[PDB]
Formats: sequence, structure tokens, C-alpha cells
Amino acid sequence: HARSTGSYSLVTQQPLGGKAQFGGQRFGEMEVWALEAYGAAYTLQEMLTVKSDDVNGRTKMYKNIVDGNHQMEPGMPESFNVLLKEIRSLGINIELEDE
Amino acid sequence: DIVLNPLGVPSRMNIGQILETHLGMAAKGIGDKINAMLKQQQEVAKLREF
Amino acid sequence: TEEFDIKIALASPDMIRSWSFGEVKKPETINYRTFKPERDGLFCARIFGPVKDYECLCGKYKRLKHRGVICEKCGVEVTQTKVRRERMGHIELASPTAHIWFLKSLPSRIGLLLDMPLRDIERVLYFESYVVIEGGMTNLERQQILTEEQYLDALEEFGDEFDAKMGAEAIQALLKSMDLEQECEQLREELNETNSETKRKKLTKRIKLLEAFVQSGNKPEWMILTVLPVLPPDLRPLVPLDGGRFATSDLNDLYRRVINRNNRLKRLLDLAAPDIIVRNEKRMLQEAVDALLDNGRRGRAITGSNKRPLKSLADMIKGKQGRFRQNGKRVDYSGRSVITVGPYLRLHQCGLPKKMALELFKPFIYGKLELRGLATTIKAAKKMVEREEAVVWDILDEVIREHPVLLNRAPTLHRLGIQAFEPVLIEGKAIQLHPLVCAAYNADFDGDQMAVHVPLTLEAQLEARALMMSTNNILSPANGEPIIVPSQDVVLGLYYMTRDCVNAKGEGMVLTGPKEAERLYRSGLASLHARVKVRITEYEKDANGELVAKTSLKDTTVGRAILWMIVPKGLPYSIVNQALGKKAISKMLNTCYRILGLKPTVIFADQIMYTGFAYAARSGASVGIDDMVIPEKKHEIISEAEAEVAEIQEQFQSGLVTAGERYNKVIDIWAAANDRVSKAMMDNLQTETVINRDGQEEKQVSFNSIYMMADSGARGSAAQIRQLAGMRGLMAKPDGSIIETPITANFREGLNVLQYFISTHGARKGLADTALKTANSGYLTRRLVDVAQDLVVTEDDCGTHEGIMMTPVIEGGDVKEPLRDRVLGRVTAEDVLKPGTADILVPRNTLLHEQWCDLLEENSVDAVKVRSVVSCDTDFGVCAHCYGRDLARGHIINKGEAIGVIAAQSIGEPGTQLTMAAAESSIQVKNKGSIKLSNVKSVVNSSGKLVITSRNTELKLIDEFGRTKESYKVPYGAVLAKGDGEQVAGGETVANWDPHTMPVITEVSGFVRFTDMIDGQTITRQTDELTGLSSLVVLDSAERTAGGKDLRPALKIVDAQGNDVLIPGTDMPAQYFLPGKAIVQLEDGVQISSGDTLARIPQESGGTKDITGGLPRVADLFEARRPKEPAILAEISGIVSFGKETKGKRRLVITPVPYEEMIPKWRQLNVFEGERVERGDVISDGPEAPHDILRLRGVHAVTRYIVNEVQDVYRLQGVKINDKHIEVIVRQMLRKATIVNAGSSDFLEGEQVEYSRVKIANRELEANGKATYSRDLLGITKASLATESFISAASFQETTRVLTEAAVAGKRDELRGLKENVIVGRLIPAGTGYAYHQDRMRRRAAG
Amino acid sequence: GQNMRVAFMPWNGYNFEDSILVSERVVQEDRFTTIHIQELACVSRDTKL
Amino acid sequence: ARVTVQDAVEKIGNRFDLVLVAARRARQMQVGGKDLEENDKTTVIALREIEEGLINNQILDVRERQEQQEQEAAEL
DNA sequence: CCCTGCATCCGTGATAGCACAATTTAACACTTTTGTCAATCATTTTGTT
DNA sequence: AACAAAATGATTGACAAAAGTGTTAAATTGTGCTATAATGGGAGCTGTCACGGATGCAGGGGA
Ligand SMILES: [Mg+2]
Ligand SMILES: [Zn+2]
Ligand SMILES: [Zn+2]
Repeated sequence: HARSTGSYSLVTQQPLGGKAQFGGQRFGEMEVWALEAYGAAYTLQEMLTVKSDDVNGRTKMYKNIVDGNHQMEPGMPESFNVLLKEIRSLGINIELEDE
Repeated sequence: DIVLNPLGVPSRMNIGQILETHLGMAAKGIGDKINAMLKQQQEVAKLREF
Repeated sequence: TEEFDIKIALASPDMIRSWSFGEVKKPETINYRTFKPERDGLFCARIFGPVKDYECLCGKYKRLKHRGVICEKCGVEVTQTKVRRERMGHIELASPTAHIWFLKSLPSRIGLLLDMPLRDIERVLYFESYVVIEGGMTNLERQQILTEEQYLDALEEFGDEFDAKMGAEAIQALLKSMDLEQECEQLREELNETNSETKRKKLTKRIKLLEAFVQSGNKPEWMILTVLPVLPPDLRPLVPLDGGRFATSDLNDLYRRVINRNNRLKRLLDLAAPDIIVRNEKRMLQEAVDALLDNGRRGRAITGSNKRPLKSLADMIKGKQGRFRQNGKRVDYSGRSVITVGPYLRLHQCGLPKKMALELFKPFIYGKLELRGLATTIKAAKKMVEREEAVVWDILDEVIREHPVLLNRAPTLHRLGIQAFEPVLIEGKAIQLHPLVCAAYNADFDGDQMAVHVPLTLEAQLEARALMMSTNNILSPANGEPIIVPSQDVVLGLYYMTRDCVNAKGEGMVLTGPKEAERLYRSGLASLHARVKVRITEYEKDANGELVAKTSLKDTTVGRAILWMIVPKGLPYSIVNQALGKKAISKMLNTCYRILGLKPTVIFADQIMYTGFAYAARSGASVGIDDMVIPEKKHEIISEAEAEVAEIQEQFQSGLVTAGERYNKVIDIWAAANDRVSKAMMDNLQTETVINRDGQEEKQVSFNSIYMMADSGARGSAAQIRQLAGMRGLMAKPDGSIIETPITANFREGLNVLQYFISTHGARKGLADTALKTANSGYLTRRLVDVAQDLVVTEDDCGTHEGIMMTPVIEGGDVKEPLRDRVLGRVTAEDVLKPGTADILVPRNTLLHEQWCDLLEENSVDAVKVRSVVSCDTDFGVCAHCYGRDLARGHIINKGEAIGVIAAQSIGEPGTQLTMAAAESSIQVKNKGSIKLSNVKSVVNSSGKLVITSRNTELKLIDEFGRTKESYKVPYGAVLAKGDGEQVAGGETVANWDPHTMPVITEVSGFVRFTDMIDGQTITRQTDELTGLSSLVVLDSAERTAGGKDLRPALKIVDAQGNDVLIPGTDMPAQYFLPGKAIVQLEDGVQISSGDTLARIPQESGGTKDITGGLPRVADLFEARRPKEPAILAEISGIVSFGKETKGKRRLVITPVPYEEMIPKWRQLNVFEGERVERGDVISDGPEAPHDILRLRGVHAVTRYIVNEVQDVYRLQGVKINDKHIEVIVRQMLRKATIVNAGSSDFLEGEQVEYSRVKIANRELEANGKATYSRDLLGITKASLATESFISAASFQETTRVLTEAAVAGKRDELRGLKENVIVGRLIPAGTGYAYHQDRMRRRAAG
Repeated sequence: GQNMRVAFMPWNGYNFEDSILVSERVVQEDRFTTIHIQELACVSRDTKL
Repeated sequence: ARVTVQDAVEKIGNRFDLVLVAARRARQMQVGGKDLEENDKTTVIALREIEEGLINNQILDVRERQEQQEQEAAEL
């Protein structure tokens, strides 16, 4: 198998495959403790922000790559903003103190 | 036609594949014995007895 | 967007109206004819934005000049349609409804706040009975429950000045009217008024919630819903499947049911229904709202059009074994395929097909095809990568120049499951892989797939090259030993090359160097292993980094010479002059690393592989059927044991012997005959060949092709060569009881039907545990890495002198782990000295690397005190000095590393694979050392025997250097031979006890008088003559009879005069309690002397298969569980006594120079009436709980216990783990402390030592002293729920219970953590991202 | 399946682990070649446009 | 070409800042601020400078504050 | 008179008519918008006097 | 060697069929009504087991 970019899921915007380019591999919670055991914090910040989930940060990483400038502007993933709307849809209020 | 590894027989104890390999060469020894007698077209009496 | 640093709290009905952009007042979803979303419905368009990007619903405003103008027909605003994903509505409930989380979760917040039992609130929410509100001046207080009939008379009597409501609206008038300050100010008294432990225990439990509801700023009535908020329409979509059918979520069935029963409840109230109906609507509405939030705490409202239960809101957040966010992230730029061998590679590369290199690296190719100028635009380049023109292979070969990719296998156990490799394009469809690397992944090449990722950015390729490359990982982090060991086939090539025959071609000649031997063997003259004499010049680094050649005339073979041409410069020649099995090759690489670094050890671990692969093919080591040889006497060794089993059957059949000794006397003839048929086999392979020298004959070691594979350690053991040739052992029946008849047939001979069926349970049982030891071990290494998640080396030195004493653990007659294995790579807490003092050889705290570890063995040092991480002084982390050295590297630990996660994996990498005559009467020492006892109260009697007094007597075999080598113990009836300091030869019985006789030693001679041992009272009277025979079994208080329990048996032995003959050493007279399983043969009427038994104490102790341990022992030892039978301890040091008995349980008192402590009745105690003990000593016998060691004996007494009881399960199975990895988990198990005295805290709450140690560093540092605490120890499952973050405890444990309690108290998150930082998607605070977090914390508090 | 002349020996590490090493007269004779027959369907829906 | 960064870790003895010193320098080659190359990428050139002693965390700062004095000139 | 012990029970991991009455989508007309088009107005020497 | 001399898009409007803004038809939609006799009843599983925490009865013991 092989995948560079394809069809993304519906509610969470992470990859899956039905269009001849199936989903990406699975970066489990076991393969993330192997990147924290090292100091690989710049491989881990992109392996779960720009390569999978961040909606308006994974297209900039596609124009910076064709333009010969390898650098990322991460942002915040969408799988987390779908968690602030489900913990708010109970009575529970939850926010982000900005400072 | 194929080269296996011998270090898989001591650990996993499948000694069937080492006896099936000798009764393979044996069964194919009577192969090239009927394939030579029947190739010179010797006789159906020298073949019927083997 | 602005940077964020996260809160949580209840939500008011006037805040939920602020998130919402409109009210949802109809259950319709779409239109069914055209699929435009209907108005006011769930999927509305006026409320949750427009459906199409920048356009109204009708179609008037389609252009883009209108960017904000809301339409006038239908007030849709023309914006982007991702705004349909961040907006919310709200339903306006016609009557309140208790939020189920804050009512039915186990400690009910609605419950323990109002102070009403949960069975009595559930009776009021269902309209089953009223509850008085503001009783006023009547005979009714504030929270009475007037039943349905009692209320009738009440209103008949009083019409006003009395108010009792019913339902969900009554619980609001109780919460809304209660005053929180007049409740908390008053209960400050009641906590001090009541004199009771359970009374003032629950009282503070309600006085803390009331004090957490007034400090955070939440009203109490916010736990009762008044408006419900609805999710955005694009997180609960109704997407149309292909074919005409729609595929909705199942949140549209639970929202369309809250809007119906709420819309019908408005019709029923404006219609003036009878009250018997609008009670069935209120209780029916709030049952649909409590199936929305959390479905299952009620009748489990099953889905419609199907039969499985719906998925409520609290089931999406609730764990699937992972959080909803990142603890899962499927990932772009990746592939996967089958792996194969490819042994032509270096150590830092890997194959990668041209079909995956052209699809993983696609956007990198469109950058070159336009920079190089071949394609004009980026669409025109998308075709050239489709047709695969001759140039794209020129650009794909250039994009892959120095770009490392990250290979990673499926079940990543430890950190070496992800490594990087520099790709090299091959053709095919399988990812090749270097052979030395597969032993780290644990990969066979028989169908194993391996995903390959790609690091994109520029700071993510300098990490896959400096941190995660394949040549940087040569030492495993669990223990410092190497992990690139040449595995299985390159070790059978090294072995065959470096053996020696006795007469081969070219024997005895003399060569002139390794270039002359290889030129002689390849020429066909000399055999590969013939005994030659060569001249080799080896170097050695002795000065300040130099080498000095040293030519000699070595005596070797043509094999060891050809292999000397590979070894680097600075190595000796005696490193390759062995027979070079498998352990000698991983020791040849361990020395080559320490002496020459990493450059020659990576370029030497290859050349050892190209020489083992090449000279293993020249063997043709093929295993025939003449190889596995059956011994000549396998038949007589079995027939002899086949007739010798009949002589134990014939005796039993004639009834001479029972069934118990019939079995064990047959199992011991087979199991001892199985050994003679194996030991008669390895004496046939190992000395197989008998070669001829120039003259007579001679023997040697064999070249049997199936023995070399077992002797080199290449593949197999010696307990498996005995199943191909020897006998196939004894096979255990299903329950575990061993079969009496053993399978006596090998695999070179067949097995009949009846023996192959018996051998199946031993196989079917093995495959049913290897699938269970993984699912049970993948849950131990997930709780460990969530308690040790947030530990990080964050300082260079703290300055504490408190370490732990490191000595070699000595198990009885042998030492298990030397002192070099335990202290290697650890700072020294203080300076150690020689046997002569003031001779400080090791300086102040220095890393005990190789030189200081050999210098300790050069001298005879016995113990060192090293600094452990369990006692470091830093706040939120550990210093780099307290931790130590050991790593994949060898230097000290680098500041910023993440030592919490690499210590939870090295404990969880094993366990997946390892799930599981003896007389000993005479203490047999294998050595010749002086006997030196300590901590004993016992002296020699008349006959020459030190009277045993208690269980405090151990044996120390002091060596010739002032150390110890052996440790023993002393039981009752302990006979003795020597004294103290008198030398003993190896294996001389110094102190002994019979197996089936642990008799009552006589301390002093004299009369025996009957005190609680008359007939009937504690022991019956039995007959015999003066020979002294009987079966008088004096029963203990747990072997005691039914009625006679007010007596405790003992013999208050009087001297010849009849007075109290006191045992010298205390004040008590001689009263030797007849120990467990006692047989008092000496009735009252026999006067005896020293050494003569007062009661016979046998002991079976047979088989040894009556033990515990394994994987369940290591998870339970970490949870800190009470082991069902505590061994009580002496809290405060003093004197002993008894008290009033038969209170159901006895009692005890200890007097310091008033303390009381009661005891059970079955406990065979281990103290007399008067006794002087030390703080933290046993009083009874049993498995000491883990907490009791902590509260009494200290903290270093619990770390020396958790370590040795867990290392005792691994080293029993051959697993290596450095025990720094069991102290950085114990350090996270006792980080909570409870306060005793105060002046700054609340004097009874359980705070963290991180905080209880900053106050006292703050207050006591100022001019006031103004608290004292006591460490707690709670298991790794309850020690993770109680963190100070709530996203690090909600992502792992029960999530409903953690968001419920974190919300009421209004918590906050710095995050300040790894598992809480990876979720938000930013740089973790440990590793390469540690530099940025320090640079960001100092941007706060500055500017 | 087919039955082919097998020889047990370690050959330069191309059969290091369980992996196998196959000659090229086994690919010429075309004896392990299999046939596979897939089905692709192209439906013609009736949209609303 | 590179197989081990053991030389670079000698100069900068951390391995967590050598990844931060070389990513900052390797950007400069990538965006053509600067040209101190045997057909190598920009991340193996940044490691063959640190290996040789011509780059570290101080030589990058002082060469940047000498940029402002340059920018101050044209700043007029 | 008083605090204090054994056993359950619970959560949490691994069968229509109609006859109305009102509402909608669509089929056929408008005028501004933008094109294709030439008889004078403008800025372009073919080669006479 | 200047100005014969003749176009050739500019420059002017005219023409065109192209194109959004309103009035009725036909199919869609929602509300009411419909007197022989009807009456506490609808209703799935069951062979995991583990530990740990509140809750309530009971003995058991200090005043
Ligand atoms: Mg496998
Ligand atoms: Zn509109
Ligand atoms: Zn420290």
C-alpha cells in the first residue's frame, strides 16, 4: 500500500480509504510512547497535527513542500474541537483560558 | 529448485519434513529408472519386471 | 488564533443560551422531496449556517460580493459552510430535569449536598412522594418526605404556611434555597463536637463539597437542567449513502425524542389535562433526556428499526481503551508491505520498492519537476508521475538522497520498534530489512508486515538521523547490554570457522599472518580449522590514546586467523581464540564498544555478518536423519525401569503400601529413569568423532550437524535435543496432576495414537496462554505508562545525600546478583573507603563506570550507598545525578529526557513471553568461611547447643575479606555444631533441623507443671508407659476445639525446686510454647534435660509446586494490594503484655519507657508476656502488607521490598532489567501525603508532597515554623486518577467519574504534562521540545 | 501444489529467518502461476439533475 | 554522507540541541540566505559544519546581530 | 447506652373518505447588458510630383 | 524628396437575442370529522470474573 493524500473522514477529519487510495496507517497509542521515549517532539507534533488532522495546516504543508520550503505551521487539530462540542453538549462547560 | 534453511528443524520439532524429503528422493529414484528403460524402448518384459 | 493555557465548570441556563444561535422547536430533519433542510428543525439552516459555500438557501444571494448579508426571505447568512460545524442550538425544556451525571454517579452530588439518601431522591423524581419545602411553623422540618396519603391530611389541616412540591422541580427549590455559608460555618462545630471516627469521617466529606461549591463560584441549582444544548449539525450528520438511502448517526433518534415529549408536554399544559396524565409526561420527558446524556443507567432504551442500544453522548467520550482525540490518529504519507531479508545492506539502510517510493514521495517530486524546469505547471507534472517517464526516475532517485524514513512494526512493545533507515530503491513489492535489526523488532520473515512513515519537515529529519537512526540504537535501554547481537545463522558460521579438528589438511605448518592463511585455505591446501602457528601483531591502547604494536608467535588455526583480519585495531587476540559460540560473540561486541566507541563498532558489526554468512554457506550444515542418534541403551534403561515399576504395583496390589506412596514411588522411578536415557545420549553426540593422529587414536568434540546448532547457541537448547533422540519426558494431564505413564518415544521414532493424543493437551494449553499473556500484559504496560507518564529529568543536581544501600542479593546458599551488576552506572551518595578506613578510594559522588566498578572488585568492598530517584529533592522531576547513567548511550543522563516512559516499557517488554531430594536438614555451605552471627539472643546450653529463642537467627558466612557470601536462618529444634568465628569446611552441618521433626528444644531442664495443659482444658489426657511415647498433639488457637477457647496452651516450666526457672535473656520463666504441629510425648510425670523434645513438629514441604508468582504477581505487587493475611507489626517500641481475652479477638499492649493494639484469635503469636522489641518488627507471621512497611520501617524499606519482590519474578525467568526502572515507578506511587499538624493547610486533607514540601520550604524558611505529614502508598490504578490534571486522568480511567468531579470543583489545567500536551497538539515538554517549554515559561513572568 | 527439489543448507543469508530462496527455472516453467478473475460493476444511477 | 553524528555530539554535547542548532542552520541553506558541498542535502551539510567546528549556538547569534548592524547601515 | 463487625449490591475495568382549505413550484412575460456591425473620426505612407 | 493618395482601426450609434422580476395552474400539504358492542396489562434473557466501596443489620463492647 501507499498514500500521500486522499479522502478524509466525515466527522473527524482523519484519513480513510474508499477511493482506490485507502486510509493511512494507524499511529496507535503504542507508537506514540516510542516517539516520546526518544526526544522526538518535532516528529510527534507533525505526525498528529499536520499529517492527519489539522484542516487548514495540512494544505499549507502541501504548498510548502512543492515550493521547496520544508516547514510547518501546525495549529490545533480538529479531533479536539469535536471534543469541546461534545463535553459542552452535556451540561459541562469547558473552555480555554487565553493568555 | 529451492534452498530451505536447516535451523528451523531443531527448534520447531517438525521432523516430518526431513523424512518426507528422503521418501521424496526415493520415489523419484524409480522415476528416472523407468524414464530411462522406457526411453531406449527396451522391451515390455524388461519393464514389466522392474 | 491566540495561544491557550484549560478550565471546566458547570454551566448556567443563562450561559447555555449564549453558545446557541437559535432555538430548535421542531423535530423535522429534511424535506423528503427536495433534500433542503426544513426550517426550525434539527438540521436547520437559519440556525446552524448555510449548507452550500457562500450562498443562501433559496438562491437569491449566490455571488461573493454578498459576504455577510443575511437573506430576507429566510434569514440564512451567506458565509462559508464550515460554520455549520461550530454552532449550537438549545431546546427550551417545559419543566426542569435532573442532570443524570450529578444525580446517579456513585457519590451523588445532588444527594450528599442536600443530605438526602439517593433512594429518597429517586422516589421524588418519579412523583412517588412529596417532599416538604420550607415547613415553617408546623410539625414538619425542611426535608420530610410526606407520602401520597400523609400529604392529604396535611393540606386538610394546614392550607398555607406549608409547601411540599413533588418531582424535579422540588429538588430545585431545595438546592436553590439552601445557604452554603450558613451550612459550612455551622459544620465547623459538628466536626469538632462529635467524638467518633466514622461520624467525623463522613461529616468532613460533606463539609468539603460545600467548601468546594462556594469557592469555585457555581450555584447549586445548576445541576438541574433548564435548557438543553444541541450539537452542531455536522458532528451528527445525516449524510446520504450512494444508492438513495441515508446513513444517519444515532444522535438524531435521541434528539428527535426529546423534542417530541417536550413539545407534547407544552400541548398537555395549555390543554389543562388531568394531573394523572401530566405526571406521566414529566417522568416520561426526563427519561428521554437521561437517555441522551448517558444511556444505560436505566432501562437501556434500545434503538428503533433494530435491536441494539443507541449510542448516547457519554458513550462517544467514554473510553474505547483510548480517548476520542489522540490517545487515535490515522496518518498520511505512509504505506505497508511484506518484509524479506536482503543481506547486502549496511546497518543504516533498507529497501523500498519503486512503487512505494513514487507514492509516498509524490509532492516532493512535483517540486523538483518544476524547479528543474521539466514540467511547466503542477497539473502538467501530475501526468509525468503517472506515465513514469524516464526522467521521474531520475528525480525520484534524487529526492531520496538523504531522506530517512521511519519503519515501524505492528505491536510496538519498546522504543526500538520505531527506527529510521536511509532508503535505497529496489524493485519488487517487499520492504527489505537488515538482518541484525530484526532481532530488535522481533520479526521473522514469514509474512510479517511493516508500516513505513515519512518525516516531512526539516526538524523532523534531523531527528530521524540523530535520535532515531539505526546506528544510534546499539544498546538496549532496559539494561546496557547490546541489542545488535548476530542472531542465529551468522553465529553458526562463526562457530564452524573457529573450531579445530585433530588431523586436517595442512596441520602443524607455520604461517606468516592472516593474509597467508586466507590465501592458503582458498587455494585448496589447508583445511579451514587445522592447528597451525601464525604471527599476529595486535595493538593495545595504554597511554593517553595511543597504540603500540606487539608481534608474537601465536598458536591457533587457519580459522581464527582468517577471522582476525576483520577485528579492529585496539583489540587483543585472545578475543577470537575461543570456539566462539553465541555468548562469546555478543561479548566481543560489548568490549569493542567500550574500548573504541561507536564508529568502529558499527563498521565491525557488519563485517562480522558478511563473514558469518559467507563461511556458513561453505558448511552446508544440512540436518539429515542419521544426525539425531538414538542411544544404544534406550531400551534397557526403559525395560529396567519397566520391571522396577511392577515391583511397586505388586506390593500395592497385595496391599503392603497405600495409594499415596504408590504414586510418588512410581513417579520417582520414571523421572529418574528419564534422566539416564538423556544423560546417556549427550554422552554420545558430544564425543561422537574419534579421529586418528599421526599414530594412535584419540577423541574430540563432535561435528554432528544437529549438535553444533545446539552448542553454538545458534538455534535450540539441550532440552530439545532430548526429544528428537532421547525420551519425550513426562506429560502433565489437563488439571495439572502428572500422568503416571510417560511418553517414551522420540520424534525420530513415531508416536502411537494413544501417545500423540496425550501430548496434545500440553500443546493446546500453550497456545491458549500465549494469546492470553499478551492481552493481559498489554494492560499492565498501559497502567504503568500512565502513572509514570509525566516524569522527566529536569535538573542537573539537587544536593541530597540520602541514597539506598546497594549490596548483592544472596539467596541462601548462593549469591544471585553480584555487586557489579547492581551499582554499575550510579552516582555515589557518599565516599567509600578500603577495608582500612580513611583510605577513600572512590571520591565524592562520581559515576561508577567500568574503571570504578573493577576497582571495587580489585579491592574487597562490600557495600556502597548510591543515590536513587526515589529520594531526590527536586520538585516536579528528578535531577540528572539522582537517576544515573544507563542508556542506549553510556554518558550521564541528558537534561530533558523522558525517563518516565522508557521505564514503563522496559518493565512491560518482558512478561509477554515469561508468564511463569531437597532435604535441607543440615545447613550445607558450599564454601569455607568463618561463622559469624549477629542480631541473636541465644547461647550454648549444657550439651553444646545454643538454645533457639525466636526467628531472629540468621547465618552469615563471613569470607576471608570481611564480607559475607551466605545467608541462612534458624528454626525450632535447631541443633548446632560450631560457635562463632570457628571455621568450617565446605558442606559441614553447622545448624540442622529434621524435615519431619521440628521438635521443641529444651532451653533449661527441670520439672513440667500443668498450666493450661491439664486434661480436657487445652489437651486431652492420653496413656503410655515411661518410655515417653504418645501422640499428644497440643492444638493451637486455630486448631483449637469449639468450647475450650479461653485457654492458650503452654508449659510454664519450673526448675528442680518448682520455682520459675527464668530463661536467661529476659524476665519470663521457661514457658516454651509447643510450636505448630506439636506432639507432647513428655506427659506430666517425666523430668527431662536439655535437648530433649517437648513436642514433635513434622513438616512435609513436598514437590515445591505449591508457590505463587508470574505475571499476576507483578501486577498485584504494583497495585499495592493487601495479601489476605497481614503479618501484624509493632508500631511503637516498648514492652509487651496481654489483656482481657475472649472479646471475639484477643488484645495486646505495648508500653514505652498508653498504647493498645488488639489481635485476632487464630494468630499463633510471636511474643511472650514481657518482651522488648524495636520499631517496626513482626509480631505475627504472614506476608507483610506493602503499606505497613512504609508507615513503620520507613520509605527505603518499601523500595527495597518492591524491588526485590519484583526482580525475583524476572531473574527467575532469565530476564534482565536494571532496577532504576522499578524506582522511577515506585517514586510515582507514593507522591501523595496526608497532613497531621497544620498552620497553613486544613490539617486533615490529602495533599501532594509537591505542595506539602513547598509550604514548609516557604514558611519554615521565613521567621515562622507555623506542617507534618505521612507518605501514602496507593496502587498505579488509584494513583493515576488522583493526578492534578484532569485530562491526564480522564483519558485513561473512568471518564464519567472524572469529568463529573472535576466539573463541580471547577478545576484548571496548566497541562504541564505529556499526555495532556499531545492531545492539544503541541510540543511535548520532554525531549527536543523541552528547550521551547523553558523558553515559554520564562516568557510568562517577564516581557 | 507442486513438488520441487529442495536442499537444506544456509545459502549466503538469503534464507536467514524462515525466508525461502527460489531458483529461476521455477519461474520459467510457470508452475506456481495462478489465475484470478475479478468483477467490476458500473451502475447508472438516476440523480435529481 | 553521514552514518553517525557522534562527532557532532562531541562539539555540542547534548543531542537535543544539536537537533535544534542544525535545524536552524539548515533552514538558512534551504532559503538562500547563505551558501561554509559534495552533492548533499541541507541537513547533512548542517551536520558537516558542526562536525568541523564552524557552527554552534553562539556563532549563529553573533552572526545574526552582525546582520542588524548591516541592516542598520541600509536602514540609514 | 455506644461505636463498631459480616453480606449483599453496584459500578468498572479485561388502517378511509372527503371534503376542505391553504401553499407551493413552475410556465409565461419584462429591460438592462453586451455583443456583432458598419459611415465618419482618428492615427497607421505605397511609393507620386 | 514633399505630399500624391487610400486605406483602417477609431467613433458614432443601431440590433440584437440574451437575460432577471412578476402573475396564474396544478400538484402538494395540513386540519377537521367518522356513535353498534370494545376497558392492568406490553414484555428479552440466562455458561464470564475480578476487585473495591457504601450500605445495613448484628453483636459487642464501654458506661
Ligand atoms: Mg511472523
Ligand atoms: Zn433566502
Ligand atoms: Zn537529584
